[PDB]
Amino acid sequence: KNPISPTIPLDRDGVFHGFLKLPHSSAWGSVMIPLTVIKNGAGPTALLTGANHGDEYEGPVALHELAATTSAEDVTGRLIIVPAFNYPAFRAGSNLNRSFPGRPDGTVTEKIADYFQRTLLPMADLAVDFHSGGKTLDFVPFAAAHIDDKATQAACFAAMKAFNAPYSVELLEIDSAGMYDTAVEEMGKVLVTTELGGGGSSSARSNAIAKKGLRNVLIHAGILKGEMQLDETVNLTMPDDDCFVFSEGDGLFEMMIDLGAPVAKGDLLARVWPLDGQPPVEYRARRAGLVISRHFPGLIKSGDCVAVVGVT
Repeated sequence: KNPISPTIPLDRDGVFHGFLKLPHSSAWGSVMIPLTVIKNGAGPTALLTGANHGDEYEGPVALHELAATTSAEDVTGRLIIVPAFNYPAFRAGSNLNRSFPGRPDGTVTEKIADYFQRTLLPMADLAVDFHSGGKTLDFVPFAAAHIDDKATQAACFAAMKAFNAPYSVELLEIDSAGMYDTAVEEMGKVLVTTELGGGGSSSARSNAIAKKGLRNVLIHAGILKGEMQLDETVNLTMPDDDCFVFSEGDGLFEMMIDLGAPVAKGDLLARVWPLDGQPPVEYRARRAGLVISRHFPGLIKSGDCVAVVGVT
């Protein structure tokens, strides 16, 4: 019933670069989601999606590289690579993430979600969903697993530990309704998500974390050939709303602590300087742990998250 058709085969051996197309129609147009499929021999299937927003780049870079530099002989199984997952542009730098599960006779965004929900996701054994902070937030580079209700948690935790980013976060929040990550979690699939930076930029460190983590997870999954890279990692949890500090006003934003630095309950996280003589507003940690996220831009607004602290 769903009118989305790939310009390539999903089922044949080789390297294939194409699109998902729905004419949305004197057709006056179509939307095209770029995708690469690499299948060879026998094995599981990885569904890799780059970014839900246009200001995240670690994901899009790693997936562009993987899609361009991986041959069929390297794969045992199948990779479905969607470097850009941000409606409507579907290009890095340029609402689909609340339209799940969607419907075949619906919005353009619900037709796309219905395709991922009822065609792509069921045939996937592993999902890797790259995020990054975007323009507003900057994170320490971490991979995250969702342990739930189910028994797949040991499989997700294992995929995250294979990723082996410098930080490993355990989230037992099941994400809000309509999101893609919620669809994977609630289908019981193995899902690893990331936050590999932010600020609308990507360094060679964070790019390298993404490429290594991608290869590790695909090798661990038995899809890619090779030897894994394992470095140190710090395991973190966000168990309480006391991990989050929100700004109550606007001003010039002065962060006082290192991203990644230790912080005790009561320490000063940031100052907000008023732009109309008065002293600055102070924002202090409500729990001890590590600063894992911070407001990135120089100005901050009421309601913005000042910083996030991860425990142990």
